[PDB]
Amino acid sequence: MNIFEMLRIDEGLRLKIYKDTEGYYTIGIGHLLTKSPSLNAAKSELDKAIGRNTNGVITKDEAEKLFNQDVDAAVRGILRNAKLKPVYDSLDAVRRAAAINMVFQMGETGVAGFTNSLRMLQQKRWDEAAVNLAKSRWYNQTPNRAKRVITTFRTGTWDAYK
Ligand SMILES: [Ar]
Ligand SMILES: [Ar]
Ligand SMILES: [Ar]
Ligand SMILES: [Cl-]
Ligand SMILES: [Cl-]
Repeated sequence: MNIFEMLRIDEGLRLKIYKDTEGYYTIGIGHLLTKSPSLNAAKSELDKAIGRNTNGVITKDEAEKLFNQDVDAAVRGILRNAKLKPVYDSLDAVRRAAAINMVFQMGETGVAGFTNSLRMLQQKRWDEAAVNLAKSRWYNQTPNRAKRVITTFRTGTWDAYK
């Protein structure tokens, strides 16, 4: 298992514009297109993203390409964030994939706000971090996914995904 297969499991794959768990227009493997309620706006950002008139539908390859760019951007965002980088650098490989997943889902900014959990992670206090991480809107809104990521930080193994 790896970051890609993990996020492919948490996100699914949809080839037509859809709304995500928050009601926002998305496509592919969790590629958010826009926070705007306008379908046209969403279709416009899609065409710009792909480089053609897609009419709201893309192929599997195009979806995978967007996903690769998104995973890459997520990692780079972590490495550029002064609050996240040190945490991430202290982690083992499995736990780093858990940190990437969160950032992918909620943004760098979002993640940078779990101050207390970040410090527990940095300190390798797994169980405590896990309890703190669950005290969040993130966990109350998407609890099955949050539990998989949390267990991943807790144990350092992929069992939640097997
Ligand atoms: Ar992190
Ligand atoms: Ar994180
Ligand atoms: Ar975190
Ligand atoms: Cl893009
Ligand atoms: Cl969920």
